[PDB]
Amino acid sequence: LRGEKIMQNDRGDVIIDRYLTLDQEFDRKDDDMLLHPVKKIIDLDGNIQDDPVVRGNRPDFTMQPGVDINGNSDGTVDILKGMNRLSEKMIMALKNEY
Amino acid sequence: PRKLQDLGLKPASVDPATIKRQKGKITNTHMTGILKDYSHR
Amino acid sequence: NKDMCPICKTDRYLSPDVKFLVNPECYHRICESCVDRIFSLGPAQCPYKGCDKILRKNKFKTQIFDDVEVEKEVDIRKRVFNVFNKTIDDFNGDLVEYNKYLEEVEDIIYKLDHGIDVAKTEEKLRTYEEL
Amino acid sequence: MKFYIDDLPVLFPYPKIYPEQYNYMCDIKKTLDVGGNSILEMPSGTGKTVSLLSLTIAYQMHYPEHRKIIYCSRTMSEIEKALVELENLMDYRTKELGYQEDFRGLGLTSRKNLCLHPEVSKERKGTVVDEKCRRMTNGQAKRKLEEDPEANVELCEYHENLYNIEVEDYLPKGVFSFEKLLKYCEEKTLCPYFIVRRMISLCNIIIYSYHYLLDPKIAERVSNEVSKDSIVIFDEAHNIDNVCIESLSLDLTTDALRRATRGANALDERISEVRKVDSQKLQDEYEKLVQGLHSADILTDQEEPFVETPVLPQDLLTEAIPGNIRRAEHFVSFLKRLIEYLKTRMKVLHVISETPKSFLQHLKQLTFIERKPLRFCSERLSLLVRTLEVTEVEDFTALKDIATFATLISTYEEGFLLIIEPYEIENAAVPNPIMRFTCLDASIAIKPVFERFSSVIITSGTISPLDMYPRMLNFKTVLQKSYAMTLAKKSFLPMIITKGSDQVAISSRFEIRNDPSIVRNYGSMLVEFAKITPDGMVVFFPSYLYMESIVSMWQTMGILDEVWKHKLILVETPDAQETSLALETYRKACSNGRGAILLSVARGKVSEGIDFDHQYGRTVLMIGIPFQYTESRILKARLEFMRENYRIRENDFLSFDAMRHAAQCLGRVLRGKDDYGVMVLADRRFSRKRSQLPKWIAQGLSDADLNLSTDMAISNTKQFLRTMAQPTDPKDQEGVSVWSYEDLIKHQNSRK
Ligand code: SF4
Ligand SMILES: [Zn+2]
Ligand SMILES: [Zn+2]
Repeated sequence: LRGEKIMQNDRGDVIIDRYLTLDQEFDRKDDDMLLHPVKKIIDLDGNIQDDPVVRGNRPDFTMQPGVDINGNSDGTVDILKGMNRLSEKMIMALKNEY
Repeated sequence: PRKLQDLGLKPASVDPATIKRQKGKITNTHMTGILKDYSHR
Repeated sequence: NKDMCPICKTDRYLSPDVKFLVNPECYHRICESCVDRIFSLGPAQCPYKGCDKILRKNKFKTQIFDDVEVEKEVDIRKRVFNVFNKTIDDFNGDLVEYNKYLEEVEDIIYKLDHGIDVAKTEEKLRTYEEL
Repeated sequence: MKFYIDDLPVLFPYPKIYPEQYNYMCDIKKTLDVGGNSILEMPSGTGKTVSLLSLTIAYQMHYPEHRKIIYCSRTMSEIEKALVELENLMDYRTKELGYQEDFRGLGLTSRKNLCLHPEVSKERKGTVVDEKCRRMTNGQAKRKLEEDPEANVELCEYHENLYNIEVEDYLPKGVFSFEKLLKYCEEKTLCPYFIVRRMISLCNIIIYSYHYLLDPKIAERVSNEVSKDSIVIFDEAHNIDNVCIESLSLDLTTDALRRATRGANALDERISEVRKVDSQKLQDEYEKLVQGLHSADILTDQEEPFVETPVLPQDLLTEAIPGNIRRAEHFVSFLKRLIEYLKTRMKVLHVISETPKSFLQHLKQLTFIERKPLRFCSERLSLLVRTLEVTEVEDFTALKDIATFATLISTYEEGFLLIIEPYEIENAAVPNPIMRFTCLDASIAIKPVFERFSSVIITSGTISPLDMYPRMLNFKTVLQKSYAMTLAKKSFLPMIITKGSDQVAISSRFEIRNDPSIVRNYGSMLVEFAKITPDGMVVFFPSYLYMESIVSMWQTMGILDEVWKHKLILVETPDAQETSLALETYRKACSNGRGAILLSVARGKVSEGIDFDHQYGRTVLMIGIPFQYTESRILKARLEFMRENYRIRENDFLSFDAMRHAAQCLGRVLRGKDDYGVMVLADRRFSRKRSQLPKWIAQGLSDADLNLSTDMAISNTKQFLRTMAQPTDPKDQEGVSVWSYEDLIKHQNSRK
């Protein structure tokens, strides 16, 4: 929750870890709580879908999320999304019923 | 392990032979048991 | 039929020096070790279950493409193109005749690959060799 | 206002006008009247789009020729801004001339941006959207429904409702932005995509992206409808070479070929199935192929080829099908053994770079595939798929890649290279071979444009140096110049930071990204600027991987915790929609005074059209020079090609590429002359690139700011922000930076 990369070596606590998978479900429920159509002025999705048949050269590894030797994600994008979600939730909470 | 390594089979062991088993006259002495050795920082 | 000789069951893990070869006659994979012992003395029937087509050790080669069917087509294509071979200039720039000639050659290759009419087609290949 | 050029009356939609805008308009008219191309570089703090539309629209409406206009932007988001400006300009004209003149202006984009079908617009990729729309609009469904009403094939009410009305009555006269276009079409159940595509021949001005002018796949259909005498505007064309190169490039992976064999086998099975029950279709196609017809004469205007033409239309052979691939089974065998050759070429153990000729020669040797049939691969496959009734084409999708590769490598031989690498990612346990077909010359894709159209205007805010674009892209210009903004009081403070407060050098070199001193020095600069920046602060990084690593390092150091107290942290992510949500949040936090900081990539999605003006941008933090990854086979090949052909030194191009992106991000902070912000270039290597910055940015960069420290930059920023918060004296800008009608007339009198 602090936006820190989890270390496998760290023992943690047995009781609280049971809620880790539940949080993975709350984040999904929160991603939809924030998702909504975006104005075309700053819609970055339409720029990549402007020409759906673009086939060029795949970008270098410096222009892609980091991966490990085995090929799976290193996990730094998750904390980037976590802070992104924290800011989005704070701003959305401002526009409450009051 | 050497014989297995000649046939192309990866040997899961090693030859044990490769296991590398790893002043004088002082001035002031009335401070007999006070001076702690802070040699490095 | 994954990485081991179907005859001797010599897996690649225990014999990393294993190397396979194919014979155009039946395109059956076989490791080099079996080739020497079965064919060194002379011609013998293929050591496969259901295959009785004799072959010689001197004919074995290395498979180029990972697909056996394409290997058969390419080798037949090489055999036909060694006989049926012309160019656009051979018909004085007549593209219609050249395209028809190309279609006929493809039909010949298709028939030889799938055995539609082996006897008539094979004779035609032999006949055109004289001309 | 409504002022006059030599004989052209032009109606500006504002009562005031900048001196730069008038000079910009005068130069554009001079280029239009004299004919030819020009490269104009106007600052970002001056209205460029409004000036272009004002003059060009007036030019088309006054002269007898009534030349049309083609407006090319780089992203879809820019088309909206251009259309909004066009609507504002035309509304002013309708109110000053007393009537709405006959005028039509439409934007153009893909189906994904304009699909109103409740079940087809819910897709996450545009290729699927096109497939489903084609299934309901190709005409197969309509013909089957005509013969037998009981058929369950569905249609699109939007597409069908258009047939009732005529093409001239799809939309009312005026300018339609996408926001307005979708609203109008929803109330009448019409397809905006098909309305736009069927009205390009009637538009006075058509606005689309560069991919619809340079990419042969989507360009040929659109290009055939526009006029030949139209005015062509290249807006924000400082990175047009990248678009030109990706149009004739392709990449093949082991997964692609493994998925291609399955499709070829499925295609052979489908042919066998069709052979047994319905064989007249095959003979009918074969008969027309023998005659000499191609896709154009066989396919109806309603249907589209399965494989988009991957080469420029001028390089397609006009002769009949060679005959080898004339029959279905022969073509399938031809296709299968081509795939096998590609697979056996993926087993190399070292990087191999070869010309298309060498690849063709080896192909002709191992197998017996000649060049000419390989050129018809894409054309033939579209016919075979069309005649096979392939209602679901999920299996055959992979074959579009093989066909595209086949038609490219057999067409071009100069300016193209084929790189095969055993490691797409060098940091991998198991090699993953890749095969890249790269375009080295950037002028091959833009050659048709500069010959088809007489007058072309290449304009951008940061297009410098201007000599290199004629060099890189083989075209010549009647005039190329850059304007310097006549700002009464300095409004932007460009600074270069070379070291930290400890005087240790700072750089974004990738090899020292994980350095405790450089990481902490950059983090301290980020925090200190976050303390004095009032509303918004954008930070651009050389690459996404560099940003990911350094941000993670900051988290451990605790630098982020200090930033969180003053501003919200929004980060650019690979997902486009999530980044769009981040932009929405970042703008919201800037407006309500909460303060926000946006971390993005200099060469990413944010930098290619999103503008951070007024409160959305008050400080720009360029963390390092955005260099490419030098150890890239594609870039090294391109650098070698440019050196031998255009005599461009490798270091010169690399610096030019990096600066054109750094300047690109700098210019997205000023909209008018009442806008201000601080531009800091944080890299020791920036200190010698002042002469490489745009003229209007270089003029504002002082000799004392060429190599500053973090503390000295903070002190200057605090003084500058305090100075820009004071009420400006109107007399200081009454007639030197902003012009009324009377001032403009004076400028026309003294000059003459
Ligand atoms: S016709 Fe238009 S609305 Fe209907 S599916 Fe196609 S793109 Fe979507
Ligand atoms: Zn064997
Ligand atoms: Zn056999």
